[PDB]
Amino acid sequence: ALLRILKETEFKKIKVLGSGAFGTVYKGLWIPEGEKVKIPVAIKELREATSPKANKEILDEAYVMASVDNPHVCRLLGICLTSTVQLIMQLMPFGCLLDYVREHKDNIGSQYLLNWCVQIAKGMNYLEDRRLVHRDLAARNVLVKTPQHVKITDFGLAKVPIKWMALESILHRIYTHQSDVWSYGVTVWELMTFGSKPYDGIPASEISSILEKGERLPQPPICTIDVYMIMRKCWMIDADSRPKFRELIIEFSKMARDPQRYLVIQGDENFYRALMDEED
Ligand SMILES: */C=C\C(=O)N1CC[C@@H](Oc2nc(Nc3ccc(N4CCC(N5CCN(C)CC5)CC4)cc3)c(C(N)=O)nc2CC)C1
Ligand SMILES: CN1CCC(c2ccc(-c3ccc4c(c3)C(=O)N([C@@H](C(=O)Nc3nccs3)c3cc(F)ccc3O)C4)cc2)CC1
Repeated sequence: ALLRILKETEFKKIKVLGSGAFGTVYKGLWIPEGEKVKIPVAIKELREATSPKANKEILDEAYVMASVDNPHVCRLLGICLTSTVQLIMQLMPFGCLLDYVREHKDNIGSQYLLNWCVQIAKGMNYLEDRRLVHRDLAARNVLVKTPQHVKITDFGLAKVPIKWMALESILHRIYTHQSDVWSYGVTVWELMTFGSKPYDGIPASEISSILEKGERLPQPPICTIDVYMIMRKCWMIDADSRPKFRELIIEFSKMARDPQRYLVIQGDENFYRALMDEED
């Protein structure tokens, strides 16, 4: 009952937020039949052709992605299956952290960057308890609800991010909770470099070759060595040598209580009912 099957006549698409090869994402509003409320939602219309055989496969995975309950993980709210499947989730008025961190390059402090690292690790730690592998962790897949509250989305999507995958994922298609730790390190690198592109100048056809010869992402200018060594431990060849999500929460939470020691940032020195693009 956590996944609600909506009728096509009870939600509206207003504006597209972006498109691609897996579907178009819209901004919209949801009014359940009877209830007298408006709910801002995001609607992702797929390109997958529906059918009694395919509809059963889509629905069964949509029930597990509606059963997550963590402050830093996004929950799937509803599905509409007609001649085209439409997925409905809550609208995150601030967008994704890649675009956010890139647009506020010159005004993000050490407290926000480290707190984002703790919040993302908590959401990935909960997914581990629920035995769900994300498989595509990146700064583009972290949504911002408020500047002090982020949530991870689009998990369990293997129903290609070569530069975010662990080495065992590139070579043998192995996706585990420890390969997610690798993707977490790259995501942290994105935040600490204010949205830079990883391995800039290297083709994706060479990423597997370049990692085994000993290459890693460089040390971000604002990070001390203590922050960088955590990120590098996420990129070890031996999967069981990478840190756990439990340990990452603890170590990054210790650094958040004295943020200026661990991040050198230029000019570094309740939230109830807040929006940004829910208007214009
Ligand atoms: C990270 C971006 C990205 O990859 N994509 C692909 C499609 C979209 O994916 C979404 N989007 C949303 N909702 C959403 C997207 C974008 C925004 N805006 C905010 C405002 C805009 N400006 C920033 C500041 N300037 C000054 C004025 C406004 C930047 C982008 C807002 C909401 C959602 C959702 N609500 O769940 N999900 C996805 C797919 C997971 C963008
Ligand atoms: C070719 N033949 C066709 C059918 C088979 C198939 C099986 C399952 C799916 C399926 C099911 C469910 C989802 C997804 C995909 C998915 O992409 N989903 C996201 C999500 O919707 N995001 C959003 N953005 C903005 C608005 S909705 C998502 C949202 C969320 F809130 C939490 C987690 C999550 O993964 C959910 C598709 C096709 C494959 C073989």
